[PDB]
Amino acid sequence: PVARSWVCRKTYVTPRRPFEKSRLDQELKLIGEYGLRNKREVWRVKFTLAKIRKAARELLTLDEKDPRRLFEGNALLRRLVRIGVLDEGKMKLDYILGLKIEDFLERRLQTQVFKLGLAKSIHHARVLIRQRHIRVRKQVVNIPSFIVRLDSQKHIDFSLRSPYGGGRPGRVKRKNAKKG
Amino acid sequence: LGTDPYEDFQENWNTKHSSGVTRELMRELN
Amino acid sequence: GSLARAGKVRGQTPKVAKQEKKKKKTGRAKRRMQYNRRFVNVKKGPNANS
Amino acid sequence: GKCRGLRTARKLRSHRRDQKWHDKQYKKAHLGTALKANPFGGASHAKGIVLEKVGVEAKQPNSAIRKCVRVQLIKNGKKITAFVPNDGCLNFIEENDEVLVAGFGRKGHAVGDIPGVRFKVVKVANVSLLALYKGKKERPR
RNA sequence: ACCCACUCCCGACCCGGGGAGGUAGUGACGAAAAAUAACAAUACAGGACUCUUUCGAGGCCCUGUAAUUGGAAUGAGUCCACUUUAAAUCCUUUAACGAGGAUCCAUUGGAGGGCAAGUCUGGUGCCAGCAGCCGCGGUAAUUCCAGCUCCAAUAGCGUAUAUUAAAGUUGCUGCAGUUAAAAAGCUCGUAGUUGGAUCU
Ligand SMILES: [Mg+2]
Repeated sequence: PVARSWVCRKTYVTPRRPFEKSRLDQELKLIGEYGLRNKREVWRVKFTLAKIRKAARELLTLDEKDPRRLFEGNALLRRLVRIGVLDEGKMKLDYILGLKIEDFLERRLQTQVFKLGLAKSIHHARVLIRQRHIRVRKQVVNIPSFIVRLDSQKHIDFSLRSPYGGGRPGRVKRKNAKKG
Repeated sequence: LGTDPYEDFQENWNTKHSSGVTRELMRELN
Repeated sequence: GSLARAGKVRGQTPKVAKQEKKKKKTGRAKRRMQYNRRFVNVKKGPNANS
Repeated sequence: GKCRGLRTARKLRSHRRDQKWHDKQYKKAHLGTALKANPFGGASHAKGIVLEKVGVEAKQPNSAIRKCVRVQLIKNGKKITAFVPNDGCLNFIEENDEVLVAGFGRKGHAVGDIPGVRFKVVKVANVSLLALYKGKKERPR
């Protein structure tokens, strides 16, 4: 007997066919376009979308005025609107099945800091975030997979203690300044 | 001016290299 | 049979050393190279000879 | 045809019970004779002592000599033949050595040219054959 | 190995005790996050894209041998201190030192088909060996042993074994029985299974 918790999950599922040529080209295109590290980072978002589509398909088989359909349908739709994947004027349970992986991949902090002009590429954004140069609402974040909530889009800035903001220069400029 | 997959397949469809000539001809076709 | 020819070709093969070469990228930069190689800048194969 | 009544559950269940025993996988798993005849006794690996070096001639159309070893199992005293996998890996084994032995890929069936051999060597004297073959470790002295 | 500081229990008990329990050690059982580089200027194999019919101009946008240049950024480490804690360790926070290219160097399996990726070059010659299956090897081996190159996942990847799916190959949903495996030689007959209209 211990005061410990053993609850955990796996966040991805592997594909059934390991060497499907059409799927290998489709997934590398996403990796290259959004600057991902490995195929496991595509199967994670794809798993999350697969679980969202499965809840919607189960709610869509209930009565249109089923009390559980109107409670957990509104919650799912509101959750999808909040992060910016679904539109404000499309809060219908049939528009969830029209969602794509690219919608979910566009809300990553890595994509957003690049699309806001902080970084010169999608690979510069990765290192900028991992090197503690970016903050969201006074909090320093160094997780590139941080999903940006809609009313956080305006509060992504350079960190207050970084050479790219008002901070001191890094070790290299300091060392070369004393070189002469 | 390289090798011809059509001729390769037609001449080696029943030999040891049949599985490879089929693959090359399919690559040329699609 | 006679257990006297074990290791024959492995011991017969001449020994050739590996050429030293520039190290390979790893992680997010290795998979960027493949994307650039296959999609943005491009009936044969990656290892086609002649 | 088959009975389709509402009070047929006993008939259906008893018929399925009886007819499952004609499935050879089911019978092999659930009868118990194939567990007593298994030298490993249900284990994936086992340790044993080398008695002799043997050479098994391959089945036609192949013509070669697969290099195996006769091994006596420590836990029950049974005797098996184990194939030494790679090129020249028989030169690493000596008589009276203790070896780790595993199945050979087909759940008690022979594999390939090698007739009547169900096992393969993994380790000799607590050193894996892969490390010896690739020159990572040497036999203890 | 350390402690009753937490959760609780016991006693005459606000005070004592507790290998219950807590904390560290070992720990690739298993699960989560996530480094191993980024940018600019050059000159091309160059590429598209605009104009010149054409030579060409390209400062508009792109990829790479770049053993070409260049400073900018950072941990991983070493290590004051605080913080943590019963006392510590770790994480978090912070001074100082800490990155150019054989390095602060990614691995495990493969390249005939199933199944993504070389009838490249050298050696062997039904031998050695590969090979889950089909098969390869008898002097020009797409398959062995190696070099180079290539591709799959990646801080992970092979192997053995039990098991689930695949298996509509145990079939209630949902299989078959003329010739591929298979209807009892035939009829009676109890239990079991099933049982025609018909009532506001
Ligand atoms: Mg192929």
